[PDB]
Amino acid sequence: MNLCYIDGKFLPLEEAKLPVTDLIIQRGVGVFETISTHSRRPLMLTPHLKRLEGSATASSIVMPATLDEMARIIREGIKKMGCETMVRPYITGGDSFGKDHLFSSSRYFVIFEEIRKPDPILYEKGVALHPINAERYLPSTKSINYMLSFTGQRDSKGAYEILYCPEGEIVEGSHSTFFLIKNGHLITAPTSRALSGTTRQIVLELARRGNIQVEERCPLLTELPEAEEAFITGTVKELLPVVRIGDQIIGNGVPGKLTKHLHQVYLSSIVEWLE
Amino acid sequence: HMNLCYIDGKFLPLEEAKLPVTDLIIQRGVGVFETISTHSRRPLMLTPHLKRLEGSATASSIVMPATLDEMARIIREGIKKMGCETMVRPYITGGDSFGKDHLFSSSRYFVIFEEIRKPDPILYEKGVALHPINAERYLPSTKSINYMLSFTGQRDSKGAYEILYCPEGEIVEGSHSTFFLIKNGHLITAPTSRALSGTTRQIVLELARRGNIQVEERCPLLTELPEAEEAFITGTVKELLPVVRIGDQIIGNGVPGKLTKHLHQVYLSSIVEWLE
Ligand SMILES: Cc1ncc(COP(=O)(O)O)c(C/N=C(\CON)C(=O)O)c1O
Ligand SMILES: Cc1ncc(COP(=O)(O)O)c(C/N=C2\CONC2=O)c1O
Repeated sequence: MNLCYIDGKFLPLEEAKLPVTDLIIQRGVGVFETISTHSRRPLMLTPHLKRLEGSATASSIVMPATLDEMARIIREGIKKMGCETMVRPYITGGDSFGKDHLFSSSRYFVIFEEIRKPDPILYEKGVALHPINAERYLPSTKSINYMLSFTGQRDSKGAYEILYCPEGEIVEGSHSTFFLIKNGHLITAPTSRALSGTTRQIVLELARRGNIQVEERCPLLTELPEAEEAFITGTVKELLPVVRIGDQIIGNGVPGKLTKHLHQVYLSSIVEWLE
Repeated sequence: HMNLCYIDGKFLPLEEAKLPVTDLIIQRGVGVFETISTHSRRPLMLTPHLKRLEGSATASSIVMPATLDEMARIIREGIKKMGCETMVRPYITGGDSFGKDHLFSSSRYFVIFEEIRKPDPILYEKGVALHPINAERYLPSTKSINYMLSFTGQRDSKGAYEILYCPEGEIVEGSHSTFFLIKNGHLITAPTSRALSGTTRQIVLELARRGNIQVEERCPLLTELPEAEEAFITGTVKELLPVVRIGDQIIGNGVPGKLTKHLHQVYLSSIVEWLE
């Protein structure tokens, strides 16, 4: 059964509640991370928790607990779940922004859910993305503000996910890092424009090991017709092939050989980063 | 009076009201709201505010969890319970799931009632400074709960009262306000293609029409600010607040101007026509 750690107790997820005074509710002041398990071990736990601290600090939120304590809560909740888990620690703004311009009464909670991997068919067929002329502001901060990721699916024609394409420059997915494959090179946006993905970080290491050239630049919507493949990355989704962006088919519209090869190396290699 | 929250059919002490962490308002920032203020304990622009709330929900693919008539009912009852000048914020949440039909169909709602906090009289006397940034609100006619930039951005805002969205040097609006420039005795303000359709903004344009004051609905430019005479920002609670500095640029003589003070007096003399 799904759990939420809040106020020192693991609760059934559906019972845990947050006071409406909290500025996460009133004004969207919050940061979080998504951490997944393989063989019940958290992947990239320390990178995730360092990114959580980075997000909080960037947002003038004083940490309401140490990373060691969050690591403690996360391992214990995984053990309590007894299954592969997706774990989201949340840090809230809390009730006030002080005269010192800090949130010094932050609340925290951690959600534990049984992991929901995309359907095997999606890895076989690949997915479609809906491009929109928008961008994440302060992109290295993972805030709770995902509202664009949903509201944009009104005219998204059943797309799996939105793709942020400000001024025709591809930056990242609403929930993912985006990679294009052109003449057997990886192209992906620099961390000035996109979240510093944990999955993104592993894929660049796998590219270094495999002698695959990476260009850290925004791929362009106008380069898509010359691309062979595309995929998106995230801790739960792993590497998910992209076969269509808007009305533009990628390559011959099925997952490509380099995507499938990187996904196999990913699954073989990730033991190195289990904690 | 003590502050209240209407949630799950009951008026509660504000400090006791709690929302389930399953709600995507918490998890994913999926929410919309309005701020409604009172003058003489009557709500100002209640119907426009509630129509804008519904507009925000619908634009965000959120199915309204109550009728506007029901929300109006809850708001009037809470104001009566408060007995004092009140700021009222009805919130519509995404609720627990985004369905396969791409709608939030289990929305929650709640309404916060607080004693009004007007900006300090000194601010109206001296005016305030704004911090310009090269950013924009997306889907600008939707009033979401996402004001996180408005806070986090005050690390680099040098004590500015409020951030000013100035994408590519075009002034659109404040993080919490409509922005007005005054040049040659007429008003300049960004069109509602770019800025929230402010209720205060709407009253000020009607006051301008009544007074024969020209309004240009275009984005004022950072580069025009040296030639400007005055500037002010508008909002439900702040009314008209003079702006004497944007970034390092002084506006006019650096004190509140004659036309700003005139519109504020006509605003307060006229306000009763839009009470409900
Ligand atoms: C805006 C954004 N860009 C990239 C990633 C990928 O970062 P990574 O997970 O560190 O590789 C995510 C999270 N992906 C998620 C979680 O979404 N909150 C996934 O679980 O697939 C994201 O929200
Ligand atoms: C982004 C933004 N634009 C414009 C406005 C003004 O809209 P109005 O209040 O005229 O409908 C506000 C709210 N500003 C507020 C909230 O209520 N009191 C204020 O000063 C706002 O947050």
